[PDB]
Amino acid sequence: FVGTPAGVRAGGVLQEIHRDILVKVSPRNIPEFIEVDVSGLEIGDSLHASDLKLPPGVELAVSPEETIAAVVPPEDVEKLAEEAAAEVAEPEVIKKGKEE
Amino acid sequence: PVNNRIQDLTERSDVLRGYLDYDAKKERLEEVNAELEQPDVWNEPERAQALGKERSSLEAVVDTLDQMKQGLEDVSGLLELAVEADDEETFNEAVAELDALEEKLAQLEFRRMFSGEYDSADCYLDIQAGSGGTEAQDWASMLERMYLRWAESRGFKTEIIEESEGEVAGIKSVTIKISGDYAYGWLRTETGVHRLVRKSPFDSGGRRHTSFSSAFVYPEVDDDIDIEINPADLRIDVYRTSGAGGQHVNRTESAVRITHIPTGIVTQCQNDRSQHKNKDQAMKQMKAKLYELEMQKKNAEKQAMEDNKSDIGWGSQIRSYVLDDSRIKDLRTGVETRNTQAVLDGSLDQFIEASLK
Amino acid sequence: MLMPRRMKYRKQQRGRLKGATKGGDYVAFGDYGLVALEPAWITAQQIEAARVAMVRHFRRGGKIFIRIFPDKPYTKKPLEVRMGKGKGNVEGYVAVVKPGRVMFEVAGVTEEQAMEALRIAGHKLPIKTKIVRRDAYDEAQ
RNA sequence: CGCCUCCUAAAAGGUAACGGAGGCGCCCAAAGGUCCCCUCAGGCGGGACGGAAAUCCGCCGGAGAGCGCAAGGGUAGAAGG
RNA sequence: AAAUGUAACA
RNA sequence: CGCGGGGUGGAGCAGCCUGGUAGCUCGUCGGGCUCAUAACCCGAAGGUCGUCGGUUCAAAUCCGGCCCCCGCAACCA
Ligand SMILES: [Mg+2]
Ligand SMILES: [Mg+2]
Ligand SMILES: [Mg+2]
Ligand SMILES: [Mg+2]
Ligand SMILES: [Mg+2]
Ligand SMILES: [Mg+2]
Ligand SMILES: [Mg+2]
Ligand SMILES: [Mg+2]
Ligand SMILES: [Mg+2]
Ligand SMILES: [Mg+2]
Ligand SMILES: [Mg+2]
Ligand SMILES: [Mg+2]
Ligand SMILES: [Mg+2]
Ligand SMILES: [Mg+2]
Ligand SMILES: [Mg+2]
Ligand SMILES: [Mg+2]
Ligand SMILES: [Mg+2]
Ligand SMILES: [Mg+2]
Ligand SMILES: [Mg+2]
Ligand SMILES: [Mg+2]
Ligand SMILES: [Mg+2]
Ligand SMILES: [Mg+2]
Ligand SMILES: [Mg+2]
Ligand SMILES: [Mg+2]
Ligand SMILES: [Mg+2]
Ligand SMILES: [Mg+2]
Ligand SMILES: [Mg+2]
Ligand SMILES: [Mg+2]
Ligand SMILES: [Mg+2]
Ligand SMILES: [Mg+2]
Repeated sequence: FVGTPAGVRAGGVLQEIHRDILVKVSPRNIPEFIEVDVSGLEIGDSLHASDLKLPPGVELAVSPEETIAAVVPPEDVEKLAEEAAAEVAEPEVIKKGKEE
Repeated sequence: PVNNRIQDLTERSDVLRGYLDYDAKKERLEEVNAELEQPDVWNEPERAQALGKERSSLEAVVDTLDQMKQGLEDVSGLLELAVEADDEETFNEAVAELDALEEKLAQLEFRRMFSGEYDSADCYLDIQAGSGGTEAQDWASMLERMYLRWAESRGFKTEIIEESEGEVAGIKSVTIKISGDYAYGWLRTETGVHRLVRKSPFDSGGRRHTSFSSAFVYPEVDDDIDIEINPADLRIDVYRTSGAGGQHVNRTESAVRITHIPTGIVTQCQNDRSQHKNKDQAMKQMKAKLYELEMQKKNAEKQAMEDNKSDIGWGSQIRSYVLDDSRIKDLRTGVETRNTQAVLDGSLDQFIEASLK
Repeated sequence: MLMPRRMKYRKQQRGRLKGATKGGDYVAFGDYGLVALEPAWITAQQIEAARVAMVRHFRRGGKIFIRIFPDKPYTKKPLEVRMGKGKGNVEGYVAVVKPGRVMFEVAGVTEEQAMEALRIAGHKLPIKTKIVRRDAYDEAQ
C-alpha cells in the first residue's frame, strides 16, 4: 500500500482488509508484490480488487467487488462518555407458540 | 451613507465610556502598574496574579477605548481621502477598517451581558397581576402581549407554559418560556414591578386609576434531585431485633441501621426476619430521606427568592403608563419614551439596552 | 454494553469449558492481539473495561477490534432464597473463552502503544493472557 | 397434580429435580371415502381505481408455503388446492 | 324561583 | 419476595371477559344573552389506549417480558 491516505492525515486509520490477493499466474511469472495507491482515500473511503493494477501475466482470482482496503475513523475518548451513559434496551425474547 | 455608520459607532461608544468609567479606570490602572513595577511584588504571588490579570482587565477597557477614539478618527479621514480623489480602494480599505472596530466595540458591549453567570439559558418569564384587581389583570394581559411581541421581534420562541385567566377580565398570572439565545441577559433587566398608572375602563364614572403587575425572570438549571447513594459514606450497623421471634431474634442479627456519614441521617428497619429484607428496606428509607433533605434545600432557596421578591404594590414599582399624558417612564435609569402604544408593540430595546449598565 | 439485541431463549444451561478454542485462534484484522491462556466466562463488564482501557490509552487514534461477544446469559437466584423454585434470574451476560482465542486486536498504532494498551486490558480480565502480533502463520489461515 | 410436543437425555430404548420452553379437555357431514385434475411461499419487472400487501400478466423458484389449533417428525413422485 | 362589579367624584 | 387488580384526550371514569365500532361528565375553543362577568343557550375541536414485541385477515381488547400504581400476605421458633 503505497502512499499515506489523506484520511490518515486527518486522524483516521488505514484498515488493511486484504494484505494479499488471490491470483492465477505462471510459476515462472510470480510477482513479488502488487502496489496500491491509497493516498487518495479519505475517512471513510475504500479500495476494491477491481482497483488493482495488475502486472502482466497475472489474473485476478477473486471477485472484483471484493474490498481490499478501507480508511476508518479512529478510537476517540470524547465518545466514551456518551457510550457510558448510553442505555440499552433489554433483550427481546423471540415469541413461541400462540405468540410468534 | 458610510459616515452615518461611524456616527453610530461613536454613539454606543460614549455611554459605553459611562458605566465602564474610563475616568475611574484610567486611574486605578496606574498604581497597579506601579505596585507591580517595583521588583518586590512576586513576594506572595497571590497578590501579584490578581493584579496582572486585573491589568488587562482594565486594559481591555482603557486601551480598548483608546483604539476607539484614534481608530474611528483615522477612519473618517481616510473616507474623505477617498471622495475628493475618486479613489475607491482607499474606501474599501477604510471599510475593512470599520468592520474590525465594529467588533472590538461589540466585544466591549459584552460587559453588559457577559457578566451574570448564566446569561444564556432559555429563561422563563413569570408575570403576575397585583394591586387593583380587574384593572391590573387587564394590565397583566397587556403586559404578556408586550413581552410576547418583544420576544418574536428578537428571535426568541414564544412558548407559553402556564396560564390562569382572571375571572372578571384578563390574566391573574402567566409563565412564558422565552426559548432563545442569551434570553436571560435581556429579560433579567426586566425583573421588577411594573406600575401602570393609567386611565381605567372598569370604574364607572371614568376615574383615573393606578394598577400594578410584576414581571419576574429566572434562567434554567439541571432540576435533577436524584443524588446517587454511594457506599463510601454509608455505615450500616447490624444487631438483634427487639420483640417477638423466639430462639430467633435472640440469636440472630436481623436488624440494620444505615447512617449517612456526612449528613448524620440515621435510619433503621426491623420489619422482617432477614437482615437483607431489612438492609433492602433501610436502603429505601435512606434514599427517600436524602431525597427529602435535597428537597428541603431547594424549597429553602425558593422561599429565599419569594420573600426577596417585591410585593406588586403601591410604591414598589418601575414604570408609569400615564396614558393621560402619553408617557412610559422607567424610573431606574431613566428614559422617557413619548410614543406609548409603540412600547406595548415591543420597543423594549430602548429601556433594556440602557438598563444593562 | 454488549448483549444480544434479542434471543430465542432467555436462559441457557451452563455447559462446560473443555479444550482449546474452536476457532478464532489467529490474528485476523489488526496488527496485534490479546490471546487467552486459560478458560473462563468473560463478562460483558470485563470486555467493556478492557475496551475503555485501550481507547483511553490511545486517547485518540488507533482501531480496536473485539472478537468475543457475550451471548450467554448468566443467571443467579435472589439473595438468600433456598434451593428450588425454578432457575434464577438473568443478571448479566458472558462470552465463553477458551485457551488460544484472540479476544482483542489492535491496529493503527505503534508497537509500544499496542503492547501497553493490550497489557492494561489484560489486567481487566479474569484470566492469564498473552500478547501476539500478526504472523505469516496468521496470514496463512 | 392427568394428557401432548421439544430440550435436559450422555448418537438404541428408558431416565430425575418447585430444571428450560409451549400446548390439550376441541373440532370437521366435510376438514371423511374414492376417482380426476392442479402446485407453493417469496423476489424482480409490467399493470385503471389500487396502496407494502385485493386481482391480472411475465420472468426468476425443491420447498423457506400449505397441511383446522402447540411443537416435532413428515410431506409437491402430496399428506397441500 | 335568578349571583356579582374592587382600587383616585372635581 | 409472593398472590391479583389496574395504566384509555387537560381531569375523572366507561369501553376488554363473547376482537373489527373508543363513550359520558367536566374542561378547552368559536358564536350568542348581558353595560360587563358568572350562570345559561347554539356549534366545534380533542385520545402513541404505559412501553417492546405479536394473536389474527385484523388488537384499546387476546397471550408473554419489562416499567411505574393500588390492595393483600410475609407465619412457627
Ligand atoms: Mg422490646
Ligand atoms: Mg447472632
Ligand atoms: Mg440465627
Ligand atoms: Mg393603536
Ligand atoms: Mg449445571
Ligand atoms: Mg458448545
Ligand atoms: Mg463469573
Ligand atoms: Mg449461573
Ligand atoms: Mg430463606
Ligand atoms: Mg432451582
Ligand atoms: Mg441461577
Ligand atoms: Mg454479571
Ligand atoms: Mg473461545
Ligand atoms: Mg489478568
Ligand atoms: Mg476458517
Ligand atoms: Mg431421550
Ligand atoms: Mg434423547
Ligand atoms: Mg435416547
Ligand atoms: Mg445412550
Ligand atoms: Mg422396549
Ligand atoms: Mg397449562
Ligand atoms: Mg368436497
Ligand atoms: Mg372428494
Ligand atoms: Mg409469485
Ligand atoms: Mg408489482
Ligand atoms: Mg396504480
Ligand atoms: Mg400491485
Ligand atoms: Mg412447512
Ligand atoms: Mg395455536
Ligand atoms: Mg400459629
